[PDB]
Amino acid sequence: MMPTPVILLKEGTDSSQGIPQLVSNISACQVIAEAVRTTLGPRGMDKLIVDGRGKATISNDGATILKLLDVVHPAAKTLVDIAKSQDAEVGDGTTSVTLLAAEFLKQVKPYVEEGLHPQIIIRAFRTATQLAVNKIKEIAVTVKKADKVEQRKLLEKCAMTALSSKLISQQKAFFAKMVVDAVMMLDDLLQLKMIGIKKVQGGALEDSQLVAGVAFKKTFSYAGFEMQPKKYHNPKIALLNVELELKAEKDNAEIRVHTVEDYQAIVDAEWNILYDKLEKIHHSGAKVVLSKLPIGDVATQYFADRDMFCAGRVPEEDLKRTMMACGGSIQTSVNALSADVLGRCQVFEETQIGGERYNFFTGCPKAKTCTFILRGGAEQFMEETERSLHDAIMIVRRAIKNDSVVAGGGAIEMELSKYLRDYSRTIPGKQQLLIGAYAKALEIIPRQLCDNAGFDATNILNKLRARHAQGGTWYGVDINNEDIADNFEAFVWEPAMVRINALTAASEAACLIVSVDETIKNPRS
Amino acid sequence: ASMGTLAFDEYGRPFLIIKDQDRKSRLMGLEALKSHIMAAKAVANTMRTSLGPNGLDKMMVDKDGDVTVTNDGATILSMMDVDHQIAKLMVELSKSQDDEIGDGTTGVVVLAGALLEEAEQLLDRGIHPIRIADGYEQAARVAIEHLDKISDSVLVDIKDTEPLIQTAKTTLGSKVVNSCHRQMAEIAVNAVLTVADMERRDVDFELIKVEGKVGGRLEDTKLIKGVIVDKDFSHPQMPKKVEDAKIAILTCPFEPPKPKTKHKLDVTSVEDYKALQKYEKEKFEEMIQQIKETGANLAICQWGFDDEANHLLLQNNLPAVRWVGGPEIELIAIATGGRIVPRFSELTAEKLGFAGLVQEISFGTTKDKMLVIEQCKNSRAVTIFIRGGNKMIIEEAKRSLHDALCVIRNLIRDNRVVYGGGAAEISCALAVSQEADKCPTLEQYAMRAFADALEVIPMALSENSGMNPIQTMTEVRARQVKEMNPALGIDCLHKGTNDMKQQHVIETLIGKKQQISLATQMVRMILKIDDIRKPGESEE
Amino acid sequence: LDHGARHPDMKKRVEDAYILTCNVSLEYEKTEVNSGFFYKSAEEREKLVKAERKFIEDRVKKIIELKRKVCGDSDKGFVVINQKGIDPFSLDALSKEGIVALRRAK
Amino acid sequence: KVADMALHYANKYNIMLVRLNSKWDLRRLCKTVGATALPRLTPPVLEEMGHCDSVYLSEVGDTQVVVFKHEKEDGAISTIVLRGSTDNLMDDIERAVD
Amino acid sequence: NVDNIRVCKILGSGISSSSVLHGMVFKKETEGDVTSVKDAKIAVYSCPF
Ligand SMILES: Nc1ncnc2c1ncn2[C@@H]1O[C@H](COP(=O)(O)OP(=O)(O)O)[C@@H](O)[C@H]1O
Ligand SMILES: Nc1ncnc2c1ncn2[C@@H]1O[C@H](COP(=O)(O)OP(=O)(O)O)[C@@H](O)[C@H]1O
Ligand SMILES: [Mg+2]
Ligand SMILES: [Mg+2]
Repeated sequence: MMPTPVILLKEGTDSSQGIPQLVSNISACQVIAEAVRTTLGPRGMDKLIVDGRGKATISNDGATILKLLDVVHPAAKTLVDIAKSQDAEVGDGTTSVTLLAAEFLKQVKPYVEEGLHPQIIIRAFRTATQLAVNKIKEIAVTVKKADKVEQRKLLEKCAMTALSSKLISQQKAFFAKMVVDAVMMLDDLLQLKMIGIKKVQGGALEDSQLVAGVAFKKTFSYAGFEMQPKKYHNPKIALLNVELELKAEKDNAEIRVHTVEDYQAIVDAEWNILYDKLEKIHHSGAKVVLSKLPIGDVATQYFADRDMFCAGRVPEEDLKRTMMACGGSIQTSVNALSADVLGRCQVFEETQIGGERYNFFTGCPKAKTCTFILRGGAEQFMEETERSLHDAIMIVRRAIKNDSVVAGGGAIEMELSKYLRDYSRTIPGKQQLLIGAYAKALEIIPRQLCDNAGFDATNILNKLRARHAQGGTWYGVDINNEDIADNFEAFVWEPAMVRINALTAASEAACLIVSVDETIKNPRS
Repeated sequence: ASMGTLAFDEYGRPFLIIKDQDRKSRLMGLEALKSHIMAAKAVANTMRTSLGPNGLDKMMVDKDGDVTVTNDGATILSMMDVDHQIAKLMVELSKSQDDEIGDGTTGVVVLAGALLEEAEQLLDRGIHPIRIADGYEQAARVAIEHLDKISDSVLVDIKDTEPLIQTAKTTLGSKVVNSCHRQMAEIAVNAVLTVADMERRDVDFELIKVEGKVGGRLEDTKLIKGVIVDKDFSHPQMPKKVEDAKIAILTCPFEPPKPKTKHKLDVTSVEDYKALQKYEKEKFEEMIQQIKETGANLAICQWGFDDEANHLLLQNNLPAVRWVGGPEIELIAIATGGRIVPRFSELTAEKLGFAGLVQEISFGTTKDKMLVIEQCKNSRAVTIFIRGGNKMIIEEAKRSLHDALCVIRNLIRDNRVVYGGGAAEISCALAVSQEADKCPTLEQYAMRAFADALEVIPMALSENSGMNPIQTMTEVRARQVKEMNPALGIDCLHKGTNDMKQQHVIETLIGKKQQISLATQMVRMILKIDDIRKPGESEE
Repeated sequence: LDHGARHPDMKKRVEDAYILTCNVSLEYEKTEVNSGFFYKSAEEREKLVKAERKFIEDRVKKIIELKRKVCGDSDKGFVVINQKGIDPFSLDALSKEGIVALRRAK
Repeated sequence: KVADMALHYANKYNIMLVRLNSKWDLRRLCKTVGATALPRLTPPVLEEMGHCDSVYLSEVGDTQVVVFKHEKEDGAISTIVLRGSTDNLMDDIERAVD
Repeated sequence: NVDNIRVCKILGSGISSSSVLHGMVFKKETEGDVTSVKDAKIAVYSCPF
């Protein structure tokens, strides 16, 4: 390198080019995949990451772990991005994507080292991915009976499979039934904001409950609140967006009087405005009053005198859930409080839940929303329970969209690898090596399951390969029985779209990583 | 064994993946589990000395030097300045036990430590930690079922409260208030029973006011079926005692009205000034007259008042109290049976609260005056007034009485009880051991480890009382097996008998169930963590 | 000119054009002596809002009347180059009459 | 912005509300729909009223989107919805589209 | 006009799932309760509502 009097780029620019650059990219991808390797399958383990603030997070979810690691390697960030994509589109399988992509790169690393043109590898990946996705769509098992009990069983099995990798796997049947009921209660869009999740410290996991209605925490009651009754057997709920307080009429409103009786009239007029609002609310027939805006102490005492319930500063999401469950409308004005705009629930009650007070709206028959109340011994315990429930909810929603399932435990990927190897045996031979490498890389998931559970991976892989070659589609890893078993009759079911998206994203990430030849880093500003 | 990986590429080019990867750290595999188990063992061994009647307290100092001598496990763990994440998990477990139950905050930590020690031994023998967690969960289910089997029911009726007194006494035995043991237990039981929705519903804790004032003696602590107020009468010449007071609760300051909206009253002539002055005077006179018209004897205000109103109240034989806080206003209204009136125009006779006696109390040579409102007809709110020789025993008595109130609340929620002193733990260990015999071999080790971890509580109790742990626990277990009696425990107080039913050592069943459940779940979560990624920065 | 019409509905090309070079501010302006508005009802507020733009609308209407008097057909057109700003209301009013206007000229 | 009372009375009359924050998007919507951006709350006259075959709220992936959709294969403005697994990949596809 | 073609990037499903829409797509949410119209009559206001 001859030092030119005037340099081309800025001083401090770092450039890496050639085969070593791509080899380093592959190595970094395997480094990232190692950080989430052991969080796979029922015998997976959780990871603990402490940020700069010292607040640790404990998670089994691959996407969460990858997000918490502050990856700065440009090629390694592709794995994090595809994990995020898998989480967004599917919600489950955020670990399999990273393992599959890294395994593809590892399998093609020896061919890169010997100067193979990366376009050939990219073409082979595209062909193999298309064939695998077509095979998944072809062999996926679906039932064209539209039986309600069969659909319930399918969803429960899918939720159990999605849940059988987390700390709540011991209560997986309980939580799966809860999640299936919650997803059924949603009407048509399966909006996540219609499934509230409340975490209350203290209590066993089995103490968690699903309320067919809405529940939210008590919100800074004023004086005179304890004088209000706390149980109603057929209340009508007035959902409001109104500030029931004594206040200025407007921010820019100014009152100019020049006589004492005018002063008294103005004071009485403010009081009469507040009492007019309260009287309209009372004569609307409602017994429970909820407001997004604050409700003052005067209104609280007024409602206490009428044996009514008030709760101000209710969060907007909780008001939306209450409106969906009870069937009213959030009124910003109280001038027309008719019967059609008032919510109605069978029972309203405030109860003690683990050192906190919660308002319960139960008995809603037309409820299109639900609330989870999760109990646990720690903040991170309940957070990870929420993450597991989110995985299950996304799985059940996608299965509602289409009831196509493939047996889990690596059975589907062993079948795909067998099919891809059979295809690759019948091509000229330059693409044969790469497609065979793709098929071999497809074996990572069962191998990782066997490694995490403490098996001998090689023997189980040989048995799986022989079983698939000799006939048998849904034979996967049996963790408890130390052997292999038909994972379809074992009800290890996952939606086909999970594996479809996993393969697509992993292939795209591998192709993008391989397609790069030079990395240039400008000096930081 | 830190920072993760370091290769700098096979070709010598820089290999940077994680930001600040040269300053971070990570622990993997069985080594991280061993470190976590060591941390939990340290925390549990520190906590285990404060278990039982013979348990000792911990003197805790905060950042600013404030000293809190306490025996409450949750409080101790909350005031510890720990840095290990597993220690924080143990603190969270104790706080969760405090929230759900309020009693047994020290048993959960000891049980979790014992469970993790047995898990360490099993891991050294070469078992997957998930298998250990599954065995622990199965044994916990068996133990919970056995606890349900061997429980007993008690009456939660007001006419006969002896079982409630015994349960509160058992709760308070380990605290410093055991000198006034029966008095404290009785006042706690009465407080809980007074403020409670009888039909098995919740016990509302903002209806119990707990205040402590220095001086006097712990025996002077009493239950007031009313409200104690830190305020006093506004005028120095007002009478210090009112009999058969008809309270008038008001939330309007005894001042001329003021509109909330931005307002300007224009004075344009001398006649306007005269009218304004007369209006102010008439406002004061008419508010006093409206208060007096209802026949009230005592007027309680929240926002205070000014000199003219004060002297008019004194002149009209109306004792008054000002600047009473909102919660105290609500408590007074609830106890006296009156309603809260927002302005004098709405004040009527039917909204007046009735108090048999309102008095001002002096506290020695301190200038401090506090107001007693009691002798209400059907007071639905109660207050506990605690005295002591120093503020520290006052705080300890506060938390001990809170424990007793929580225990009686648990009894109200569920009246099934089991007998303490380690009898329940010994019976659960026996049931787990019997179950493990019929169970297949692989998880038999985990179930036996769970039983051994359960046996720590009788061992800790016997060691704290000076007896030999292993000898006493083995003798009690053999006696329990020989004759069917799950009530035999550790004679901590040396009363001559091992039968805790005769000794009246009573525990809430849901408390023990919550202890076992929370310990099992926390131990499972700790066992499932096999990787730590700390920043390792050690910032200033 | 290095600026164009600021309203999307303005014609992009006028064949025969009358050029009106003006230095008159067609945007809203504030009273020099701290005017301030006082009203006691929403209807009064709406009336005051509608009546506060009469000064600008008068000059806009003068321009409109001149255009309608000069070119009664659609063959010709007006281009108004103003050295001062033109608020969106005046731009809309002029565009409704098929007049292209430019503001903030040098 | 949308006032609370305005949102109330719009909900009462079953009127869909969309709040386009950027004026470029407002202009593009006016072009693709055929409406005129009214500077006041006056009711739109017949010519100024915009028309579209279907407007609805939908979720693509995990993003909430509002879709102004024409059934006819024609219009002033057409949009391309690019899916992908990485942001960089979609940026590259967008450059190719450009 | 080049600017009449709009590109909306939504993550998740691979580029093979891309499609063209005769209209516009905004990554936003509705303010009110109505979320679907079949015979839209859009009225556009440049002023606050
Ligand atoms: N009961 C089971 N037996 C065997 N394998 C299972 C079982 N449940 C799940 N698996 C497998 O574990 C793999 C990982 O699933 P999981 O860890 O829950 O989420 P992710 O796919 O994000 O890692 C899946 O591919 C699935 O096939
Ligand atoms: N009089 C007693 N005799 C024997 N054991 C007792 C007695 N009182 C309490 N214990 C035991 O001491 C243990 C610890 O109780 P304590 O220290 O009061 O609260 P915590 O359960 O939070 O440690 C309980 O499990 C109980 O069985
Ligand atoms: Mg999963
Ligand atoms: Mg205790």
